[PDB]
Amino acid sequence: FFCVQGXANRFXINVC
Repeated sequence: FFCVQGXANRFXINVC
């Protein structure tokens, strides 16, 4: 449930 930007992540895409 980790979303840096509207769910952009691109690195954690989960929790990072």
